[PDB]
Amino acid sequence: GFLGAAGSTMGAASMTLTVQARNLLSGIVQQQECQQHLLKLTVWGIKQLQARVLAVERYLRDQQLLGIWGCSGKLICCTNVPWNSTWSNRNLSEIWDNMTWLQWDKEISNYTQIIYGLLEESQNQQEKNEQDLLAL
Amino acid sequence: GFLGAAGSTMGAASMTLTVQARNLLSGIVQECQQHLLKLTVWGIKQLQARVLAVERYLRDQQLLGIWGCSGKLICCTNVPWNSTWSNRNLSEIWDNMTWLQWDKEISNYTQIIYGLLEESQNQQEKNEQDLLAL
Amino acid sequence: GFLGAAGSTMGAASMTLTVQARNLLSGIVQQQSNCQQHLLKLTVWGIKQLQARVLAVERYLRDQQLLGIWGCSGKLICCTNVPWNSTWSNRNLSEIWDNMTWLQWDKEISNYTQIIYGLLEESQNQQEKNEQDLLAL
Amino acid sequence: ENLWVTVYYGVPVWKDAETTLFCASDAKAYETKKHNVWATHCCVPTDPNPQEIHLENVTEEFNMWKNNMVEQMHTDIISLWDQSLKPCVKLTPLCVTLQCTNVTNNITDDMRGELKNCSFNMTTELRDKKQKVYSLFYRLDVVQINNKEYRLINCNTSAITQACPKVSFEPIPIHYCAPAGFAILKCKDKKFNGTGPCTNVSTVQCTHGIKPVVSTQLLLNGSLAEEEVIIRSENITNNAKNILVQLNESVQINCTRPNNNTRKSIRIGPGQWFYATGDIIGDIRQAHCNVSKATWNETLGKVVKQLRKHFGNNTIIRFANSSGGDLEVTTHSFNCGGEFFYCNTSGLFNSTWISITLPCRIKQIINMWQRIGQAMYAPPIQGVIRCVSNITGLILTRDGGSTNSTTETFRPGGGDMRDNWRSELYKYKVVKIEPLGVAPTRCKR
Amino acid sequence: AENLWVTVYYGVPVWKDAETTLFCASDAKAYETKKHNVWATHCCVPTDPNPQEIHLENVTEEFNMWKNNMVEQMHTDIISLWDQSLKPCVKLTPLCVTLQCTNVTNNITDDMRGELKNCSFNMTTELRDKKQKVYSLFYRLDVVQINNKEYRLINCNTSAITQACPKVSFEPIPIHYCAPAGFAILKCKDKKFNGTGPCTNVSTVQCTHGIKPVVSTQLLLNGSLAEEEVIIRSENITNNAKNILVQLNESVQINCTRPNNNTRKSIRIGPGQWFYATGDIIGDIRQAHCNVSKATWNETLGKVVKQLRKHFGNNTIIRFANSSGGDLEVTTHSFNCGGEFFYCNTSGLFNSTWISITLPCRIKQIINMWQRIGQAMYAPPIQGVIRCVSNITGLILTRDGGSTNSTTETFRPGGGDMRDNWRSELYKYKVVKIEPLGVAPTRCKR
Amino acid sequence: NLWVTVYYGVPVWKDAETTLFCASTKKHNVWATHCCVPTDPNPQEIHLENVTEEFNMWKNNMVEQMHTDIISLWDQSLKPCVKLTPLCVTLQCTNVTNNITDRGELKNCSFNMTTELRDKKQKVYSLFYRLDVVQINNKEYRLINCNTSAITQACPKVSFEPIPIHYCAPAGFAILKCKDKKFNGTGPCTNVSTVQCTHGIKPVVSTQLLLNGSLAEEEVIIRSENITNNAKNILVQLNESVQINCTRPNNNTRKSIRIGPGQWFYATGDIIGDIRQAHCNVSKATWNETLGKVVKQLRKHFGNNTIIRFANSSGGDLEVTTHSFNCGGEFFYCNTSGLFNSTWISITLPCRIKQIINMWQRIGQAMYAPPIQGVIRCVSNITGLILTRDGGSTNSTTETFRPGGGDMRDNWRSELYKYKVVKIEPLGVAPTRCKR
Ligand SMILES: *[C@@H]1O[C@H](CO)[C@@H](O[C@@H]2O[C@H](CO)[C@@H](O[C@@H]3O[C@H](CO[C@H]4O[C@H](CO)[C@@H](O)[C@H](O)[C@@H]4O)[C@@H](O)[C@H](O[C@H]4O[C@H](CO)[C@@H](O)[C@H](O)[C@@H]4O[C@H]4O[C@H](CO)[C@@H](O)[C@H](O)[C@@H]4O)[C@@H]3O)[C@H](O)[C@H]2NC(C)=O)[C@H](O)[C@H]1NC(C)=O
Ligand SMILES: *[C@@H]1O[C@H](CO)[C@@H](O[C@@H]2O[C@H](CO)[C@@H](O[C@@H]3O[C@H](CO[C@H]4O[C@H](CO)[C@@H](O)[C@H](O)[C@@H]4O)[C@@H](O)[C@H](O[C@H]4O[C@H](CO)[C@@H](O)[C@H](O)[C@@H]4O[C@H]4O[C@H](CO)[C@@H](O)[C@H](O)[C@@H]4O)[C@@H]3O)[C@H](O)[C@H]2NC(C)=O)[C@H](O)[C@H]1NC(C)=O
Ligand SMILES: *[C@@H]1O[C@H](CO)[C@@H](O[C@@H]2O[C@H](CO)[C@@H](O)[C@H](O)[C@H]2NC(C)=O)[C@H](O)[C@H]1NC(C)=O
Ligand SMILES: *[C@@H]1O[C@H](CO)[C@@H](O[C@@H]2O[C@H](CO)[C@@H](O)[C@H](O)[C@H]2NC(C)=O)[C@H](O)[C@H]1NC(C)=O
Ligand SMILES: *[C@@H]1O[C@H](CO)[C@@H](O[C@@H]2O[C@H](CO)[C@@H](O)[C@H](O)[C@H]2NC(C)=O)[C@H](O)[C@H]1NC(C)=O
Ligand SMILES: *[C@@H]1O[C@H](CO)[C@@H](O)[C@H](O)[C@H]1NC(C)=O
Ligand SMILES: *[C@@H]1O[C@H](CO)[C@@H](O)[C@H](O)[C@H]1NC(C)=O
Ligand SMILES: *[C@@H]1O[C@H](CO)[C@@H](O)[C@H](O)[C@H]1NC(C)=O
Ligand SMILES: *[C@@H]1O[C@H](CO)[C@@H](O)[C@H](O)[C@H]1NC(C)=O
Ligand SMILES: *[C@@H]1O[C@H](CO)[C@@H](O)[C@H](O)[C@H]1NC(C)=O
Ligand SMILES: *[C@@H]1O[C@H](CO)[C@@H](O)[C@H](O)[C@H]1NC(C)=O
Repeated sequence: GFLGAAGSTMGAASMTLTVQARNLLSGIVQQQECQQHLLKLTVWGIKQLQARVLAVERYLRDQQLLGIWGCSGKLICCTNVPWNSTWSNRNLSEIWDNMTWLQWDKEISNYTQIIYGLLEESQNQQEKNEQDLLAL
Repeated sequence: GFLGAAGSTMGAASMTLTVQARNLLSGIVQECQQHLLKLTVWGIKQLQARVLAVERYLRDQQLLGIWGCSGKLICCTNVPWNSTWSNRNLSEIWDNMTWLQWDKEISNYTQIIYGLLEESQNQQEKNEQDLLAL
Repeated sequence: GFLGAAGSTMGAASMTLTVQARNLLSGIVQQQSNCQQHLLKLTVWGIKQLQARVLAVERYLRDQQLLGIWGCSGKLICCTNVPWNSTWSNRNLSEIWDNMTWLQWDKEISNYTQIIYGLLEESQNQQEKNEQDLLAL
Repeated sequence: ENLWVTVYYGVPVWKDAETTLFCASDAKAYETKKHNVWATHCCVPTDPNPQEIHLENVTEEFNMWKNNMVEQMHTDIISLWDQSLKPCVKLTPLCVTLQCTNVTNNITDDMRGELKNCSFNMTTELRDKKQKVYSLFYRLDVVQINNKEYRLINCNTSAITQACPKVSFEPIPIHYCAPAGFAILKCKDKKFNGTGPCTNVSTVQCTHGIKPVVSTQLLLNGSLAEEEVIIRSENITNNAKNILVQLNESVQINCTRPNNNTRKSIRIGPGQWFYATGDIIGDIRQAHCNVSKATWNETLGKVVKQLRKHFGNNTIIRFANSSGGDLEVTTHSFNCGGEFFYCNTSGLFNSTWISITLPCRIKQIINMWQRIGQAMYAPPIQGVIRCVSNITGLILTRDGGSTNSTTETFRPGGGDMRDNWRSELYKYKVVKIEPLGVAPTRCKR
Repeated sequence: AENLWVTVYYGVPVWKDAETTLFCASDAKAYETKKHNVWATHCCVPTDPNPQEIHLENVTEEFNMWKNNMVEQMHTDIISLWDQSLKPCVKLTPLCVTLQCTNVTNNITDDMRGELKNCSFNMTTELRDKKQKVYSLFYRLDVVQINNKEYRLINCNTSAITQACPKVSFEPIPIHYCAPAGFAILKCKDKKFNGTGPCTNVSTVQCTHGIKPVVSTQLLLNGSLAEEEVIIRSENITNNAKNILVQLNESVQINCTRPNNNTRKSIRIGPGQWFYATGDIIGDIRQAHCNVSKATWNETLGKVVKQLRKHFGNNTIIRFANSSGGDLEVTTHSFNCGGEFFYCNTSGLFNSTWISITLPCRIKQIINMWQRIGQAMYAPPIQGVIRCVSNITGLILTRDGGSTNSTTETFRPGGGDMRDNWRSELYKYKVVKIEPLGVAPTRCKR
Repeated sequence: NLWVTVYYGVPVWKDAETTLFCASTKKHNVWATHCCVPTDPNPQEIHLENVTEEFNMWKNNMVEQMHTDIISLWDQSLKPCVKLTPLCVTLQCTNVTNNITDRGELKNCSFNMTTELRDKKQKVYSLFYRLDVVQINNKEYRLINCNTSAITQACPKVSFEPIPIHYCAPAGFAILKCKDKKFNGTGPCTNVSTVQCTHGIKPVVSTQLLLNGSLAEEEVIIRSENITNNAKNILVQLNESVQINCTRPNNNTRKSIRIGPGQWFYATGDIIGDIRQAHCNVSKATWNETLGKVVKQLRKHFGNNTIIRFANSSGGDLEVTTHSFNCGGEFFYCNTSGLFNSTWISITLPCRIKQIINMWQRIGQAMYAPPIQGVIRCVSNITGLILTRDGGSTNSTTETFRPGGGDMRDNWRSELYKYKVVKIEPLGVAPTRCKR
């Protein structure tokens, strides 16, 4: 039931986050004769390595962002960045019980970079302030 | 002494977790170099070997992340033992047994346990999200 | 502005740590224009670029693992319980965070780096064990 | 002011993407005989139970005319094909002056001039020795120099290689499978148009098995959809686009080469052999295909009934045969039994709306229409051959510049290989999974 | 919970059987000098000057040399390197012509009569419109008669032949196989390990001992020597369809020679394409041969039989016999010395029934190196004379199971499958993978 | 008292060797084709204030990569084209004596070559330059490389006209650029700007005189690894370009001869009109001034009262004794003795044309440059010189310099001298006032 959602509301879909997360890496190692034959296809072999290397790079890119924003190790992360009514002028019942994530993304795709920049800035300030308070 | 703890009891062997943890990324540090680029087949086989080593490393880190143990070599959970997985007392598990023996003893329950750890962590995050709302 | 802080005070440069960290893993920002299927024919260049990409990933992961082992995962400015040994740099704190940059500073430390890493690893091992027993009460 | 950004990872969303898919097989193709191009390439079996996931409420937009999976399949097939010839014998030594006659003996009049009996001086395994040998050739591959002296058709243009005598090109069904991080969505709408939204979407790991069958004009051994004949095209209105017609019932076509061939092997170098066509045993008769008129007339009537929806219920619809050009375009190019047929289909498109024997030519030196500059020589097959195939679709084009709107003319056409795959891959789309997203919630650190 | 929860550990010292890609490591000093050695230029990872070994206390590990995937790895790597060594050099297709020849009769001893042929032929030059007449000597095993004086090279009907590169050495140099991170090699140290079953002295290494990729049949040369006694290893012993690999605890020295003083000539056959021909022999023409000390060999078989009897019975008669029929590559002691190929007759070593030996040798220049069929290599001649000194470290024997009874067992030389030459060195090693995660019960809870 | 703090993202680097990549209507241009990954058109240079760094152009591995990549690309471009093995036959030659502006430079050779059929031949003829034709044993000739190597035909679509290329660092690496004025390739400098890619560098191939490079800011700069050691080359970069106008005045035509199935050979056809000498015109006044400037700067390193003499080249093949020049698609070998014949205290240089080129990337393989129809005119900038000292003399009164070079790496070193590759090492440790 990998994409068992996307036909459910945003709220309901929060119950499948682990399933989606585990599609990468586990789905790669899992790939596990003539597999030796295929090593004679130089172009083919290079293309397959490029695909695997790229999948790893994509995975790590996203993990680094969670690191930067202070959400490392979590599937659900609360932050200190407030929501702007201009990004989306909708209420909680309105989106959580009606939109399906695919729709949501389409409606707020214009603010993606803005939001990410804000998340980084809040984390930068928080980390420094905590270290300064630790030192008496 | 990379596998030096292999004959140690499970308890004693807990003191070498960093010895084994470091192997995956330190070992990969491993005229020449340029000559071998001509051996197209070795080029591909060695890249496949290195790429896979990375993929396996990350797969395991992802699981520790999912279970809520990121950054720890040893982590506690809220998932209990069923006593069917292993009907033994601690004095005959941590002592008088090695990790190799233990892994064989409970290998049939590996997937069950992992599934339980995942569900428990998901519930725990869900209850931090609502708590922070009060 | 990737190395912009190279000429700055060590304590001032602490404000660009996410700039340098982010560009170690530039991501998939480099684009592929259409050719490309052409470049795959240059077997040797194909292999050399894969080697370059794999290495960059491995270097990244090795550094992250060390922060993991030392208990600084997810942090850029993490402190620990290993005391500073004055032989490593016989100057006061005020002579470190200012009047010098990060270049220069690493030359002051030199070969003491290996010692520090060993100390950090053992300390974390003990900290985890102590927490494991506290949770038993 | 109380809503905050919450970051989620593992969000079930996706975006359109272009990636590299890998091929997979049923295992059995390699487990049993191998020695064929697709069994050898597709080394990874599919899962025995590649269960799809139905997506409740999901509506997605598909466009078969921009489908990257088609473009990849085209490229992969050509590459595979070339790599299957790479290790075999070059036939350069045959590009000599030949001494040819008309065969004459036991020929039905329809076959006069089709075969030629040619003698030539070819090398032996030793550099300093030659042998005089002879073989039969089909007329189509032999071109007159300057009345007995002939050259092979490829000598002034291309290199020629011999197809490997032990390698089959049988269209064993293969499956395309997504890499992790990607998914293949498929449209289950029985009447899907080829473009636009589809409201019945499932997610799969691998596509259905697709037989990589090569043909032109008439599409063989594909899907019949389920309920009705569907006419789909990129434009419809613009006559320049090919119209792909999918039938809801197959038409069985019976093809044969009646002449009992033999084969001789000529040594041409150390470790190398040339496969030559030997004398025909028994009578010489013309190759042909049979279409039952009983089904063909009804089948076209159904096509017309649906075709009218775009042209008018009082419009005259005329079918006509092909225009000029190479046989790969003007005739039904057909690869079967290991030999290459070029069948004359004009007997199938000769009607106006408001058994049929198609004679066939045989060719051995093939400029596989993937490209020009490399010719393949197909070794002859001994005995006789018979093929029974399912016609599952047609490729038709329209005549632009028509005198008036009263009459439209449809002819067999196209032939570009992409349309032979586009017709099976039309229902699949590749997307990339994007686990990050944000939404407002009421929680703060 | 009965006060127990699942604690997750990472870095747990547990391993499982695995198959992975290994890499080729080297001494890196002998290798700087040996710039043209096939296994030197292609085996670049330097080994640790001080290799480590960790003894594992209280570990019992099951080994099986007959299912050891390191053997397949070594086999395929050797074949690949072999192919890549010949790939860049001249194809000798132009030499596959009718030859005209008679026998070399000058200064021939009786043993060499009919062994060498003097052949002339019409060959190309750097200009396509010119020809040259040249001549060279051939061994009778490389040349086949065309059906009185006309001959062709033996490979002329089955495969084009590639000349071995004149500067490339095929001298075995020790090779170390090393595991990638995440993997480990477990080495069995037990004395008298017979190839299968549990081993109680197990240590972990990163790299194997250096193994010389020596290629030979019947008699295994320059391998590891057993420490305590003769060890007889076989997958089954009882099954007469399998080989028996016998490892000696004492080496037997064998001295081989090719006494004829050869010369060489370089003939241009095309645009920078040179062929190396064998020229006239200087001095007398004599047969190549090998010397095995008689007493040492007789005592050595004595020791082998004493151990062999343990599986066949104290009152069973044990007889040795020579090889059966088949190609020279499988019936004689083939080996590569100095770059030339010897096919020595070992029947003088296996002729006894129990309750200095000179072996004549043949030389062949066209080598169907058994990596496969359908390819061939031409070995350029070596100028001067050669002398080979080598150690017999083990035997490959089979049982004559055709039809027999309890009275007697017969053993005769066999082999020919090169993988057995590597099983004999790799039998002590196993590849395993490391699996750092695991769980265990404990009193501790979040 | 103070505690250990571990930092990540520290802006500190170390010298390193890594692989760089080449980023770059001309669909058949080699540089355009195999280096096609454009970067942002606006490189972002970062000035590093208070940063001093050490450069050494003689140990710069960026040079080795440029050298290796060029060879590799060169070989790949010729990989798919027709071999000319069938032309290595005895040739029957005459002396091409019509309309020679007086001789013997060209030969008109007839030969027997095959047609597309294995059993048929054709008699064809073509012109060759004398430099590529060697006498057998007075009418019979061979091509010069028949006894050494296979000759392949250059692909007659493909252009090698240089397109500036840029070498770019992979992530985790950075390129440091030294902008100090009068930087002489070695030692510390203080501008040190940080770039993602180098400036565009044209991979121009030449010997003795360097063409189309940068101009040393505002002064003539003399660079050498040792100066004292006469076995080393001296690279001189000029502050002004010297213009040189080159031509190949003969109006050529071209024949295309079927050489095998699907294959064609390009032969030089008859010359239309007079047959004349190829040559280059160096402005004479500019050249005189240019040497005077070089001498002033060169002299300060040998003695303020010593005398400097220029002399022409010594022994070796044309590749090193003449000015090797690749332009318009043809290979010119210009006689530079007229440029280096003076003692301190339009110049027409005749040029030879060669078609079979042992491009000095290596020995053992050769390229045949097909002829170009019409006439060729080239205009280029002399930006630097490669000189050697005529050592072994003890008479310190006068130093003598001669043109040298031939080692292609020196032509790259002269552009890449200001760049260094370093790796970034983000972890570091420093003391603080707190503990977790
Ligand atoms: C649309 O879909 C249909 C149905 O799949 C397809 O038609 C079938 O095509 C295949 C391939 O051309 C035909 O298979 C061949 O059949 C002949 C005839 O065998 C008869 O007798 C045997 C007796 O045991 C029966 O089992 C069999 O069913 C038939 O009644 C076989 O001789 C062929 O064997 C050769 O090829 C095999 C490939 O794997 C080899 O393994 C085998 O050893 C044979 O090769 C060797 O011998 C040959 C001499 O015979 C020699 O020429 C070769 O070089 C080599 O040495 C093969 O099994 C099948 O019968 C067709 N089915 C029908 C109903 O006609 C259409 O082709 C497809 N349409 C399109 C356009 O693709
Ligand atoms: C240092 O840097 C300088 C520049 O700063 C560089 O000089 C320039 O070099 C390029 C390349 O050699 C020169 O470009 C060529 O110019 C000629 C001249 O044609 C003039 O006259 C025609 C009249 O019809 C005009 O149309 C034209 O615009 C010019 O005014 C062109 O003829 C060349 O094009 C031919 O070759 C191309 C190759 O790809 C073909 O694609 C093109 O179709 C042309 O080919 C046809 O004609 C050929 C004969 O001319 C014939 O053989 C072919 O078969 C075919 O029929 C090309 O554009 C540029 O002019 C130079 N600049 C100056 C001022 O001279 C130096 O070379 C550089 N230094 C070094 C060492 O490299
Ligand atoms: C293998 O088993 C033996 C016996 O149980 C272990 O030996 C004891 O180890 C303890 C360690 O604290 C010593 O104090 C005892 O004196 C040892 N006993 C004897 C008889 O030597 C041994 O440690 C086990 N191996 C491993 C790796 O744990
Ligand atoms: C092409 O080949 C012919 C045939 O060998 C050459 O003509 C011969 O030339 C020799 C002298 O070298 C005469 O003795 C023969 O009698 C000639 N033979 C014939 C049939 O005429 C011819 O010269 C060659 N042409 C070229 C350009 O190389
Ligand atoms: C220009 O190059 C010269 C070397 O040719 C550098 O001079 C060296 O300077 C170092 C120390 O400053 C001395 O130890 C060497 O002996 C010098 N060599 C010579 C030949 O004099 C010079 O430093 C470079 N330019 C600058 C500004 O440093
Ligand atoms: C078929 O060929 C034979 C000779 O092989 C001949 O006798 C017979 O008449 C021929 N049949 C026909 C119809 O031509
Ligand atoms: C089917 O394709 C035609 C192409 O002309 C288009 O006009 C029509 O709207 C499409 N129909 C549907 C249901 O998408
Ligand atoms: C058969 O053909 C006739 C025209 O000759 C046509 O009127 C009739 O409808 C066709 N039959 C079917 C079933 O379409
Ligand atoms: C020469 O050798 C051939 C083949 O070995 C042999 O038959 C013939 O008798 C020999 N002639 C002699 C030995 O004089
Ligand atoms: C020389 O010039 C004349 C014109 O007077 C011309 O006819 C002849 O062909 C020329 N010869 C050459 C091009 O050498
Ligand atoms: C032809 O050229 C040769 C070589 O330069 C020369 O010796 C000879 O005199 C010339 N003959 C004529 C008539 O030009």
